[PDB]
Amino acid sequence: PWRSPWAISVFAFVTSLLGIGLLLAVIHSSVTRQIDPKGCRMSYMRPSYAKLSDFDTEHTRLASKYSLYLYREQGIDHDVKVRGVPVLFIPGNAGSYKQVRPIAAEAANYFHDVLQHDEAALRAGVRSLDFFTVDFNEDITAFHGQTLLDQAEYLNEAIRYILSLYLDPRVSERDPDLPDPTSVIVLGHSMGGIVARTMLIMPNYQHNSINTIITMSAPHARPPVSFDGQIVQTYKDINNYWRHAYSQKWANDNPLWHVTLVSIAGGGLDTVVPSDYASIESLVPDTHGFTVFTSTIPNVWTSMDNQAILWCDQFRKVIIRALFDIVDVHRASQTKPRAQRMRVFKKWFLSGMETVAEKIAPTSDPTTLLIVDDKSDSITAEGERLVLRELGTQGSVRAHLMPIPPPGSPELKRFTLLTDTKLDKPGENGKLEVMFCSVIPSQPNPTGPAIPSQLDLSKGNAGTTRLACTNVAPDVITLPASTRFARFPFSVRKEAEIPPFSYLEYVLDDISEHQFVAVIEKATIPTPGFVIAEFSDHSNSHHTRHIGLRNLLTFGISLRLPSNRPMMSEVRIPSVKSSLLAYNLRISALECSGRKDLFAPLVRQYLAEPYESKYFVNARQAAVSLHGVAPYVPPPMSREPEAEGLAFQLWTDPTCNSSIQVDLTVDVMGSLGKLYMRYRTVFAAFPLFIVSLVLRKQFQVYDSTGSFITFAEGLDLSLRQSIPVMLIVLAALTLSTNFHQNDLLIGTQDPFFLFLIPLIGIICVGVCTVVNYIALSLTRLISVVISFIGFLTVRFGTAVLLFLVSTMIPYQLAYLVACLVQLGTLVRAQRISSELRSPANSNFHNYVHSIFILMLWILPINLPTLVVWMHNLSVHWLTPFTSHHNVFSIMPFILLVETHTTGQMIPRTCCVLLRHITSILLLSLALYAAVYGVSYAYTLHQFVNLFAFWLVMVHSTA
Amino acid sequence: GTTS
Ligand SMILES: *NCCOP(=O)(O)OC[C@H]1O[C@H](O[C@@H]2[C@@H](OC[C@H]3O[C@H](O[C@H]4[C@H](O)[C@@H](N)[C@@H](O[C@@H]5[C@@H](O)[C@H](O)[C@@H](O)[C@@H](O)[C@H]5OP(=O)(O)OC[C@@H](COCCCCCCCCCCCCCCCCCC)OC(=O)CCCCCCCCCCCCCCCCC)O[C@@H]4CO)[C@@H](OP(=O)(O)OCCN)[C@@H](O)[C@@H]3O)O[C@H](CO)[C@@H](O)[C@@H]2O)[C@@H](O[C@H]2O[C@H](CO)[C@@H](O)[C@H](O)[C@@H]2O)[C@@H](O)[C@@H]1O
Ligand SMILES: CC(C)CCC[C@@H](C)[C@H]1CC[C@H]2[C@@H]3CC=C4C[C@@H](O)CC[C@]4(C)[C@H]3CC[C@]12C
Ligand SMILES: CCCCCCCCCCCCCCCC(=O)O
Repeated sequence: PWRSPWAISVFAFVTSLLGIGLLLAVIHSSVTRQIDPKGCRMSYMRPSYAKLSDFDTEHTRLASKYSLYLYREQGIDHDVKVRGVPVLFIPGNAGSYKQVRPIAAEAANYFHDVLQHDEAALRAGVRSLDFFTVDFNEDITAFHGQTLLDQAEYLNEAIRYILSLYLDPRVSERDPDLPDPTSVIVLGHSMGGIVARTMLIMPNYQHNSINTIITMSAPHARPPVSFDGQIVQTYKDINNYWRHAYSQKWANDNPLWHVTLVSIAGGGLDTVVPSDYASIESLVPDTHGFTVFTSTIPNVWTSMDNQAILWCDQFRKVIIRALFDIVDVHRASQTKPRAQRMRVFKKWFLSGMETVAEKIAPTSDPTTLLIVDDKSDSITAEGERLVLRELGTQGSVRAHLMPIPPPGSPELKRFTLLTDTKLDKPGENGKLEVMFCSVIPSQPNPTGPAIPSQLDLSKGNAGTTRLACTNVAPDVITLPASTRFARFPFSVRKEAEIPPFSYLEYVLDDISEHQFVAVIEKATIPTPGFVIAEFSDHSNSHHTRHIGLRNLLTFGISLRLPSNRPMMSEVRIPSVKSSLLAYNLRISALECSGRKDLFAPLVRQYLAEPYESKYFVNARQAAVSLHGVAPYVPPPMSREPEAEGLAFQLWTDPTCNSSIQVDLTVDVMGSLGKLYMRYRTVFAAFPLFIVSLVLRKQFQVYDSTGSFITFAEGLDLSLRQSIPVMLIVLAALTLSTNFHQNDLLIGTQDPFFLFLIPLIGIICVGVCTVVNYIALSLTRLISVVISFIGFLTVRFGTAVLLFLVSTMIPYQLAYLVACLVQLGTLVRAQRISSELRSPANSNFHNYVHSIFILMLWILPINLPTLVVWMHNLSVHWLTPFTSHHNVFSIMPFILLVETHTTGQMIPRTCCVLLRHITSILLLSLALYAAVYGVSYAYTLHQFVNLFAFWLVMVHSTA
Repeated sequence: GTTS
């Protein structure tokens, strides 16, 4: 019986309805659930660009296509001359050279306002930053690999030209005793950072010409999409280059020994590049770089888009300060040595509470000699926390000396100080100064003059105890201010910004060589401000909840930290590692009894790797979403069991004497929406798994009964046996020193995430049904247009295609034209089948429609190369094409489409061997699309080309 | 500024 192409089974319609339903739920809850606060302040400037037009085709062939600019900021740069450290900004996928605007303008203003007067800073080798930016014509870099290589080659030549600029007296005004620059600092955005890494492997790279790469939201670990084979190969090249170079034991054999790479990720608000791909932990050792999120950068504390990471005001200031702390024009490479650069980057980008954080004060030179009476009024008893409700009660400079406990106790102990008042730098009279004091011997022990050491007379008694004291300002941790009028760690309005808190955290072994911690209260009149300092035991402050993921997802975890709690408490859940699961954190009300608390509770949700910390000021209700173990990225490196999973750091007022409750439960819809960044690229490949299994069932029934069933009927027959079985095979495949372990299927071998295979399968069933109905609608619509033209008329009245591809037409244009000719054949087939309604006309229509669906699901992979080619034609760039690859990638489709235009139906199918070859080919295509589809989506075109050649063979046999 |  004639079965309509539009008819669908109830079983296949319900399954497709769930697939579309689960797609909407994932998409909807990825834009509404667990969304981070937006806290970027817009930045304004006066932009200007000087085109370096002497950098032309004599220097590089690509200079007819690309351009180089020097940023000049109005009010600062009054001429196009280079007077400082050269910095190169690389824009990303379809980015603009005019995106350096914010960061280049802040660098121009900061040197004008502050540094150019700081005479010590210039004497230390600090000059202005010359920001060069490159115009790539908004190239689609993430979708074409030859574009990436061209950009890297152009930029190596551009660095040669930039460094040549500093030799010309007519263009460079610099001190005559300075060395000539031999390096450029590279700041790359998105694909821009990837080009920077590629720049170091290209043949025309000049050695030692890049030593500092800072990338903003760059996918270092993995290509964003794998539609081009050259992108995948270049990622393999650069990732292998970093891994091999840093795996060398002798630094002379390490080409990247002097290179530091810092990767900054926008976070959860970045929906263009997954922040999971920014992790360089599998590429760069901690001595040479790190991955940091903008939510952990002090005085930024916000997540950002892919675009806002450049113009955000807070982050702009932070990055310019970090860049100005590394430059050194006294060295030919215009930066400090590698270790000093790493220390500065850690200071400016990291929270300071990491394990890699370095403490300066404990072993630093003493900066102040303090005189205190022997009456021990200042010296307090051990085990008492120092609480200063107000500053300046007495009206004179005071010293509070806290004795450091002896290290005899086996338990680990920490000294923690929290204040909302800015701590004085050495040699500065402010409101408050904290310093580590060591007792000076009564006997005149031989020592230096202590000329930097200043005096502070506070005794006025015979004792006059002498103390040599080191200011702890170098090691101050800046914490967002958690007052009870604060909602976010940031403030979009600069006027409403609360001055942040100051935090000190020391292990007792670090400061055991000292005798006291001196909190010098310099205020005289009573001024607002609190200081809490105490020593705490690791047992009392740190809690670990060893609860499995199943129990955590079922019941959640609840803690009741006690009232005796130290000011700072940590709660670690080692089983919270996945980036795909989102939680909800609740902190109980601090019932401060009889008094208001000194500050509101502050929570730091953080991960050991990558450096991804999030702050919740006035914490009561926090959305806990983390960037942990992501699906397709290389596996995390070995770590201590004390740094695994998720930890919460809690600061509360300890004087309230009220216990606090911490609850953590799972957010099901937020967890569901976490899947969109991670699995959006599955849908260029994995729906071919469903289509190939449907075409397998259509050909099976045809070869056995002679009837080519509709795509919907084939889908209904496949959902009963074939598709469920092959999803079980995918699950079994997942369960069965390599950095490409997580590149196939779901990318997660973890058996917990096996439900993702049925989830993706059902969503792709729904998507295939919808695309089928779209193709049917398009066929009917074109047929209606043709019939309408016919009625308007009535009432009112070859073998050359091979030559085209070999010369100038890329096979993607030919493929699009083949798809259009196939649509025309489909329209004729449908019209004929409606006119005649023969069983032979239904077979041809169904067969042509299925082949059209197969072609249409490969078209997405080929379209990105078409736009690149059209763009290059617009710019007048011509790219030669290898005739062997173009011809062999398009002839099977050309021949199939021609055969269909002749109207010939596929011959029905030693004969059983030809019958089984079609089944085997379609099964292999389904399995290959499922397994290698995400990472090698460019090979699907070739595989489907092979299947089309097989169909042409079967057509030829009869 | 003059531009954002
Ligand atoms: N003052 C200082 C500052 O400044 P400004 O900026 O002004 O300010 C700010 C702002 O902002 C905004 O606005 C903005 C502005 O602008 C201006 C600018 O402009 C430009 O620039 C630009 C450029 O041009 C562009 N291009 C962009 O770029 C970028 C770059 O930059 C980077 O780097 C990169 O990275 C990227 O990002 C880029 O972008 P794009 O390009 O767009 O990209 C993105 C995308 C891409 O891709 C797409 C596509 C892909 C794929 C596709 C392909 C293929 C496939 C398919 C095919 C087809 C098929 C069919 C057939 C077959 C059938 C079937 C079978 O990407 C994305 O999106 C990603 C994703 C995608 C999608 C996905 C899909 C998938 C699906 C699936 C799903 C499923 C799921 C599953 C699950 C489950 C599992 C289980 O951007 C930039 C910007 O910046 C320039 O200018 P010039 O030069 O002039 O240029 C011109 C031209 N246009 C510069 O200069 C400037 O600046 O404004 C405008 C207006 O006017 C606008 O538009 C913009 O936007 C606003 O605001 C905002 O902001 C921010 C954002 O932005 C935030 O934050 C805030 O809040 C707001 O909202 C305003 O207002 C402001 O003012
Ligand atoms: C994945 C799910 C949501 C499918 C959504 C696609 C839409 C366009 C589909 C779903 C069911 C379809 C209908 C099912 C069957 C018929 C009978 C046929 O004689 C005419 C078309 C008609 C009336 C279809 C029109 C298009 C339709 C409404
Ligand atoms: C058929 C399409 C579905 C599968 C592909 C999913 C597309 C995801 C988009 C990722 C590419 C984003 C382009 C910018 C990349 C960058 O700036 O680095």
